[PDB]
Amino acid sequence: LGGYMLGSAMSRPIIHFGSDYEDRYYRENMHRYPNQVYYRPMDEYSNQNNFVHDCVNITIKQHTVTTTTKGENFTETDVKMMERVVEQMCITQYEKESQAYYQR
Repeated sequence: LGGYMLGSAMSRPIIHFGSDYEDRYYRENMHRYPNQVYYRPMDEYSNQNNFVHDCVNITIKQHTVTTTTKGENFTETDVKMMERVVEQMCITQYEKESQAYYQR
C-alpha cells in the first residue's frame, strides 16, 4: 500500500448464499469480518470490474495479512463470503464518489 485510499465503513451488506445455515454463518462472523474497503482514487484506472477485483483483493488480502499477525489463517469459504460483501462495498464507493466524478 503505497498510499491507496480507505473509503469508509459501509452499512454491512448481507449476502443470501442460499442456506439459512450460511445466513447465520455470515451474520455471526460479520463482526470479525471487514466493514470498510480499500481502493486507489479514480486517478489512473476507473474500470467497472477491474477497479472492483483489485480493491476486493487488496481489502481481503490486507485483512489476511492483518490477521496472520494474530496467528489467524482464513479459509476459501470465509474468503468467498468476504468477496461477495467487499465487492458490493467497493461498487457502492464506485457509485457515491464516481457519480460526483461523472458530473461534468
